[PDB]
Amino acid sequence: LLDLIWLETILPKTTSFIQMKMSIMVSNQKGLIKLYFLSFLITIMISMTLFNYHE
Amino acid sequence: IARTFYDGPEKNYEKTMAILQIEAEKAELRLKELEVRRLMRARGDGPWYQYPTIDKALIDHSPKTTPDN
Amino acid sequence: PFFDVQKRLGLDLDRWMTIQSAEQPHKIPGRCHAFEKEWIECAHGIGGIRAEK
Amino acid sequence: TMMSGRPGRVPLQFLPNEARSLPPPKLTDPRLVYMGFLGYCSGLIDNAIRRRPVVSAGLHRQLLYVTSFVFFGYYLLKRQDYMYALRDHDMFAYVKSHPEDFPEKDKKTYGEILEEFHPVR
Amino acid sequence: MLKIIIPTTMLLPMTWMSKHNMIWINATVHSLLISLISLSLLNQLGENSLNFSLTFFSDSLSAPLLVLTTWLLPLMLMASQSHLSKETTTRKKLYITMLILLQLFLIMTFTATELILFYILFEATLVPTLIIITRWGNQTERLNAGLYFLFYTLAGSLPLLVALVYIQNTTGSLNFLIIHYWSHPLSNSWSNIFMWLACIMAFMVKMPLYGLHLWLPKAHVEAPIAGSMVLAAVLLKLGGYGMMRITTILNPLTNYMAYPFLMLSMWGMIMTSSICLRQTDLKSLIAYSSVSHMALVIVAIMIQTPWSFMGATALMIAHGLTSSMLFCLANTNYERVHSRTMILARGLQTLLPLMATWWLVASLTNLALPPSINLIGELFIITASFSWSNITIILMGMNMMITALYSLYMLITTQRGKYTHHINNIKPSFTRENALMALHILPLLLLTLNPKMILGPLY
Amino acid sequence: NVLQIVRDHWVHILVPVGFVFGCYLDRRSDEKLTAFRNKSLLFKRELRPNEEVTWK
Amino acid sequence: MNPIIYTTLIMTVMSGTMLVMISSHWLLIWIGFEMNLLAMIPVLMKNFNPRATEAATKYFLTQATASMMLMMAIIINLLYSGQWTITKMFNPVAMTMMTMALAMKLGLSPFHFWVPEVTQGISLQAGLLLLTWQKLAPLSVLCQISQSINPNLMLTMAMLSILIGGWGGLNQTQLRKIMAYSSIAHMGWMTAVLPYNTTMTILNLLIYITMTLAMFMLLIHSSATTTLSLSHTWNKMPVITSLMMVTLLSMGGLPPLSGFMPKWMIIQEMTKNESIIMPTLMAMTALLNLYFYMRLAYSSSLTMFPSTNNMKMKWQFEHTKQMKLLPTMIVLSTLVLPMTPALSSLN
Amino acid sequence: MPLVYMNIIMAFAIALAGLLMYRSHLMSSLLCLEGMMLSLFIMSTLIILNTHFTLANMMPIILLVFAACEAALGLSLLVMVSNTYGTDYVQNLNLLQC
Amino acid sequence: AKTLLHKYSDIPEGTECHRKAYASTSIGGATGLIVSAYSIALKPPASFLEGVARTGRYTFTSAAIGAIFGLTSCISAQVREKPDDPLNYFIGGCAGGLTLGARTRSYGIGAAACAYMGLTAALVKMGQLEGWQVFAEPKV
Ligand SMILES: CCCCCCCCCCCCCCCCCC(=O)OC[C@H](COP(=O)([O-])OCC(O)COP(=O)([O-])OC[C@@H](COC(=O)CCCCCCCCCCCCCCCCC)OC(=O)CCCCCCCCCCCCCCCCC)OC(=O)CCCCCCCCCCCCCCCCC
Ligand SMILES: CCCCCCCCCCCCCCCCCC(=O)OC[C@H](COP(=O)([O-])OCC(O)COP(=O)([O-])OC[C@@H](COC(=O)CCCCCCCCCCCCCCCCC)OC(=O)CCCCCCCCCCCCCCCCC)OC(=O)CCCCCCCCCCCCCCCCC
Ligand SMILES: CCCCCCCCCCCCCCCCCC(=O)OC[C@H](COP(=O)([O-])OCC(O)COP(=O)([O-])OC[C@@H](COC(=O)CCCCCCCCCCCCCCCCC)OC(=O)CCCCCCCCCCCCCCCCC)OC(=O)CCCCCCCCCCCCCCCCC
Ligand SMILES: CCCCCCCCCCCCCCCCC[C@@H](O)O[C@H](CO[C@H](O)CCCCCCCCCCCCCCC)COP(=O)(O)OCC[N+](C)(C)C
Ligand SMILES: CCCCCCCCCCCCCCCCC[C@@H](O)O[C@H](CO[C@H](O)CCCCCCCCCCCCCCC)COP(=O)(O)OCC[N+](C)(C)C
Ligand SMILES: CCCCCCCC/C=C\CCCCCCCC(=O)O[C@H](COC(=O)CCCCCCC/C=C/CCCCCCCC)COP(=O)(O)OCCN
Repeated sequence: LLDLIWLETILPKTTSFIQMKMSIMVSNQKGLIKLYFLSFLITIMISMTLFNYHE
Repeated sequence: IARTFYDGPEKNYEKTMAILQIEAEKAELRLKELEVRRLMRARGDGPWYQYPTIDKALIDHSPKTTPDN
Repeated sequence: PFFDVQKRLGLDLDRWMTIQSAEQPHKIPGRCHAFEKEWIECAHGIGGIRAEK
Repeated sequence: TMMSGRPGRVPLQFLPNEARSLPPPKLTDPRLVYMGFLGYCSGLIDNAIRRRPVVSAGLHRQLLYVTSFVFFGYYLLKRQDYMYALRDHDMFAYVKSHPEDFPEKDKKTYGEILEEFHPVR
Repeated sequence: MLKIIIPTTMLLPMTWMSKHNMIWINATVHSLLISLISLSLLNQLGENSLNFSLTFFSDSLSAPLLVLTTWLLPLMLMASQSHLSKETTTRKKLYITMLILLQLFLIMTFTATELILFYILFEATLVPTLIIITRWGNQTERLNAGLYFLFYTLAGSLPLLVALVYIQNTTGSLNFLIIHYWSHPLSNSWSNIFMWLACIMAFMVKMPLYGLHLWLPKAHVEAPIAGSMVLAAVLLKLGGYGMMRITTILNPLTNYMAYPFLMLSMWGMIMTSSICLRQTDLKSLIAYSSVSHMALVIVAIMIQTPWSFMGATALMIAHGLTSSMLFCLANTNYERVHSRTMILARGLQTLLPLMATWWLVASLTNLALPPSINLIGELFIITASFSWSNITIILMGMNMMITALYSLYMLITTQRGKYTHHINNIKPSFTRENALMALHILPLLLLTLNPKMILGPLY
Repeated sequence: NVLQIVRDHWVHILVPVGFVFGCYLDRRSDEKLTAFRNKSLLFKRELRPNEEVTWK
Repeated sequence: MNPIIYTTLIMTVMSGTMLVMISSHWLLIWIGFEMNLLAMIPVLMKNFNPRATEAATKYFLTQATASMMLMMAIIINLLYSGQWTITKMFNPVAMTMMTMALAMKLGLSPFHFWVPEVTQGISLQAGLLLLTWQKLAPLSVLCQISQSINPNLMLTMAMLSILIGGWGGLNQTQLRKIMAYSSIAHMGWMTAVLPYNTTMTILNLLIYITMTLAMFMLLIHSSATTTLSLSHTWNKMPVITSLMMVTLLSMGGLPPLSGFMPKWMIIQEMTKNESIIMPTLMAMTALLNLYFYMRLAYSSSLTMFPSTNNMKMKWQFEHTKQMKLLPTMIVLSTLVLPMTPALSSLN
Repeated sequence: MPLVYMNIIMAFAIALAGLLMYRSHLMSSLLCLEGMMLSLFIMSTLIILNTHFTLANMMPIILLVFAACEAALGLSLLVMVSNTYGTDYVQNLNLLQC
Repeated sequence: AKTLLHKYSDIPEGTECHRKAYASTSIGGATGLIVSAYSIALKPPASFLEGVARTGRYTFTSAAIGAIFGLTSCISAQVREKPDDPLNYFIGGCAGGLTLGARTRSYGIGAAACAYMGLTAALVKMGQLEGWQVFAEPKV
């Protein structure tokens, strides 16, 4: 219960699961430049109204 | 065994004092260098952190076809 | 980063065009030539940090 | 940043004239010996990659590797020492010219300072 | 102390230039000579260290560890040359190179005089061990074992690097002597609490603490015999050495901080000693034994009394020797029967008598029989804990009972009863194996003859 | 007989030569820390009329 | 392609980079970037196929948009101060525009999307060029104007780059995409220390370039573009795989290897400031890069994968053209940590 | 700042957004790029004309030259894409997805 | 922008739980709206209504998380008479994590979010008290 299940679950298995989920989310892109440049526009708009306003 | 392989305690004692002096000097020098870096970056009056400005040798001091320059 | 080849060789590849107070053809002056020369002279040699204040 | 702009500095010198007033690194300097070791390792890896007897294939090219690494390392060490000497010179001059920012505090003995005692129990 | 460091770097090319059938002989002979040379570090002073140069120094805490490392290399060479018989000469030289590099990094680690160099070598030890485990292991779990071993260590040790550079930026130095002489109390702050955690957690992971101890059974079970020997004997003691060194700066913060770690160490002492009672795998049983003993060492280091530190040093040395011997004994049976299940080969005392008495003496030293150094260290820690709190004796007492229980259970299961009928390939013990067992066990008794050599600087 | 046995067992001198070199390097290292030789408040001693250094 | 034309194009790329580095005028730096892009586009398309055309098109579009933003930032700076010299960047809006333009030229997150696709679509030589030489000019410009750089934006993009490189690299089987994601993470490490000390940025740049050159040259020596094609190399070139494994460990950042030195210096420089949390997160995130480097090392050197029968014929032939400096790059990429203080010759 | 400067900067922003948003044909994106060049040229010329800087009168010429270089580069790439697929649709440029 | 964070921080820790909850839900709504924008940009929803549905879902989840966090932290601070203590922020963070787990309808997500959000909020409070800087200004 403690070694083979819960101590495994908390530190290493949770870490592996979270990193795998984030890797799947980040990497799996459609490959289309339309979506990429839409993201670029969103990023530019955010930078201008956030970091820039507070000089 | 002591004569063939080892030395007296004076040698280790005085080597320890020499080493301690070197390390203490290095520590105070590191702290002083950090303080000097902070001061020069804050003020800009030191040799360090001197960002370039425009050279005044580029200015043309000649009559400019208009008296008011 | 910045390799100052011009300063080393004394070449003037692009410095002629950087400021308004620098040898325009036919001695035609910029609109703010006097202000720019005053700023450059005051600014010169003290470094960027000191210069702003 | 900090050392990029300094008064009286030639752009691409790599070794200013004022650096010759410093003691040159000895030819038996341990850092030079490590550079020669790096050259020997490069020669051995060159032999192994090209499928040649690693220790004995090319002696002239291994010698060239070792001497090239030592040759570059000597000037690298000279420039390293020069820049560290400049750092110390500038720091000492700045300390001397700004006395109010680096004041010598009063010397206290451990018989006078009261340090709190934390028992271990 | 380059008179020890340079002969190992010379072991390297001597191995790489030896002819194909003389590598083991040359390595063993010259490693034994190097250990004989390193034995001269035991002439320690009583008030300060042996400050050799600006970068290396030695006191009576690191000298026994250095001697243990230099002595352990020839034992690993002897144990390795059986399962590498079919191996090509180049990869045999590569294996010996891995062992030599591990020794060199360990030797420089125990004597590095400032914290950053110690950290660099402390983590450099990870590469040869990982290569050994994941290249010369036998089963398919060696890859995952190596991954666990690497990442558990690095996750706890990177914050140590951040804390070390912060400490040097604040105080100006990290040389141990300057750190000790210029030490100042830590305030009760959240920043100080997290700096304490960053300084302590790497060594907790290395010990290992009961919680973060999972990497250890995987690493020690999947590793080849020399890898297991070096992991159990020396590599676990890096955390103890690091704590005994880094703790001077931490106080007085340790008093209210050490509570969760003390509780984890004691209850996990009980838990991991209970686990050994139901272990069907021999190597896992020895690994969990190591976990419980190192939990005892963690308690000793945390409570920070002179008797605690003496007991911790004695226990570290004794456990290194005992665990190495136990792993070698298990590996002999493994090479006999090609399985690690405890109940497969039974009644081995009938067929291997001298190996049976080696098993008996190893089990006796494991359960801390007097007047072995194992019990000297354990009893010093127990007395220190009783001074810390009189209720610790219950937990300490329970642990002693379970330790004797599983040690004698392992001995009875493997050695006594009747031999399994089907196995007929149990050959008589070789001279190499008996010599290896003797070279583990004789130093333990010779050390209990003169116990002040492994009692640390507080002696 | 000497030639082949030497070419076979020249590797057995690397570790002893390494130890000798390490001893020499230790001597060279500790002759650089003489800034307090015969200057300690605890061991400051009058030099005998024939020697020149209290320790090497 | 004709060798003369290829040499001319490579020298035009290099001359554009040098023009960016040696110019004191904003217009000349812009011209250097444009010349670099103009000569760089055909090199990606040297071996013609639909994938190379896709990579060239995506790279061209991204770099052209970045050039647009860079010229707009220059013009706004000129409007608010009649200065053409690359300096403190007197206007903050122009500074934000310039920072995003240069970050998108570099591939820093959230502008990182183009890099994996372009690296995968081109050959290994063009990938080497793209991931080593094409980072110098934007980083030089960023170094020159680091005084006016905004810490909040630059550090955000650097942390995003480290996180995204680490995460995206975990999912990759192709080697070129792995190298691209590692490039993104290293770019983040480089730009995190930029507002504090540009010498550390240059040091990380040099170490990363050495390691990247070694890794691409090893992947070209053993003609492998996928994980399983590299799993075959041990049966033909075991020494190459061993050197690759040591180089991978160095790339991961484990001491006493060369790779550890740049992160060690950056962390020290950041902690000379207050800056405690961010280096901790950076190290814990570089753990991901180490993980997928170790996955590659497991597949290529520490285990032996099944081979094919036709490898026996390859056993009889030597590597025809040997790339020079491969041995030197490996040595500099592994055994250079003891020479760490020599970084003082960089400021 | 005058109001014509607002109009020119808004033109630049509109062209940048138009480039960022992709519909179908690649040609339209190149049109947006060339519009961004046009706006940059007009802004530079107005600033250069307003404060009498004589020596920068040539930089709009160089700007147009390198604008034409970008236009030629984009047209060559569009030719090759259309030859591969028969249309200049950006939806086809998705091979590097996997 | 950061004006939302000032309107959150200008309110004293243990006073006006309604205003603090409003500021917290504004911050949550802004974060969820940004996440929705990026998700729509990178992963199209195949129809306008499905896109607005995804945007509303993400924004509502984030706003509820923020509102619960702010309300719980303020109430805990004032009833216990112990401001300047990270335990209130930990309680608020676990409440927000439970809210997220309920929104996703999963017990495991709920427990993980409790633990991690509570730890993050406690660390943020400790950084506010001590003065830790996420983005330190260059000072050397
Ligand atoms: C800190 C202190 C110092 C340490 C520094 C670091 C280590 C030393 C320097 C390292 C670099 C130097 C050499 C590199 C190139 C060598 C490559 C090689 O393969 O060597 C083959 C070669 C033998 O081959 P051969 O004789 O030609 O014929 C057999 C075939 O070639 C056989 O060919 P093959 O095709 O059959 O080979 C196949 C094999 C071949 O695979 C390999 O051999 C591995 C190659 C090593 C990788 C090196 C990468 C760069 C170095 C980084 C080191 C990292 C150190 C940090 C710790 C982390 C460890 C990774 O691959 C495999 O089988 C797969 C095994 C997978 C294992 C994975 C682990 C590999 C990486 C471990 C590296 C650790 C360092 C090793 C150093 C020595 C290794 C030879 O080895 C040698 O003979 C050279 C050894 C050194 C010579 C010195 C002798 C000089 C004179 C002696 C006297 C000294 C002074 C005298 C004066 C005194 C007065 C009297
Ligand atoms: C100097 C530096 C500054 C430079 C930058 C300056 C920029 C400003 C000037 C720009 C002037 C515009 C002039 C021309 C623009 C060119 C447009 C174009 O070429 O269209 C191509 C593009 C491609 O279309 P297509 O390929 O030909 O047709 C196929 C279908 O479109 C697609 O096929 P499908 O039907 O199968 O797909 C499903 C459906 C899916 O449809 C959807 O999913 C969209 C539904 C999203 C719901 C929006 C949220 C609703 C509630 C929010 C409430 C806000 C706060 C209230 C309180 C909280 C409430 C809880 O369609 C979509 O996927 C479209 C999604 C993309 C939406 C538009 C992207 C804009 C940015 C991303 C916004 C994301 C919204 C999330 C929330 C954002 C924050 C509020 O057209 C579109 O994307 C459709 C809409 C275009 C019309 C409007 C364009 C104007 C937007 C300009 C910037 C936005 C405002 C900036 C103002 C800044 C202040 C000054
Ligand atoms: C370092 C050394 C070693 C340490 C490591 C080992 C120990 C730590 C790790 C192990 C425990 C941690 C695991 C976390 C929870 C895992 C849940 C999970 O994985 O979700 C997926 C999993 C399955 O996924 P699913 O498909 O979504 O659910 C389908 C179900 O199978 C279908 O289920 P159903 O339909 O049949 O019924 C579901 C429903 C119905 O519930 C049930 O079915 C049965 C009732 C279960 C929970 C209700 C409590 C009743 C018993 C407690 C009585 C007092 C206990 C003693 C405390 C006083 C001490 C004197 O559940 C509920 O509604 C329960 C709501 C939660 C209320 C409980 C509040 C407890 C707070 C703690 C207070 C005390 C703290 C200690 C202080 C001591 C100071 C001296 O969910 C579950 O089945 C578990 C739900 C029940 C929660 C159990 C957690 C309570 C244990 C204490 C946790 C505190 C430890 C960590 C602190 C931080 C946590 C916030
Ligand atoms: C793994 C290590 C990678 C090393 C990369 C290649 C190693 C060889 C380097 C090639 C040597 C030739 C380069 C220059 C020689 C003459 C040109 C001379 O003018 O350079 C001057 C000075 O020389 C160079 O600047 C320094 C080159 C030294 C490179 C070695 C340092 C490596 C970092 C530490 C790792 C240890 C490496 C040990 C050896 C392998 C430039 O001065 P300056 O115009 O004012 O600089 C402008 C840019 N600044 C101010 C921002 C810096
Ligand atoms: C699997 C094994 C893992 C290893 C386990 C390591 C354990 C590390 C725990 C460290 C123990 C001490 C940390 C906190 C110090 C004080 C304890 C806490 O209760 O503080 C109280 C304060 O009350 C509240 O508890 C404050 C803290 C609230 C936030 C903490 C909740 C964290 C939840 C536990 C998560 C589990 C840890 C593992 C994470 C992965 C004390 O009141 P006060 O005297 O005024 O403050 C003293 C500190 N001062 C002086 C600097 C201010
Ligand atoms: C096998 C897995 C083990 C993983 C353990 C790793 C975590 C170790 C514990 C925390 C490590 C990070 C500590 C940060 C480095 C210490 C430096 C320091 O203490 O200096 C403090 C800085 O203190 C901090 O900033 C600490 C910030 C912590 C952020 C990192 C979050 C890590 C996770 C936190 C909770 C988990 C830690 C314990 C988990 C134990 C393992 C289970 C003072 O700096 P100033 O800003 O100048 O403040 C005083 C001047 N006004």
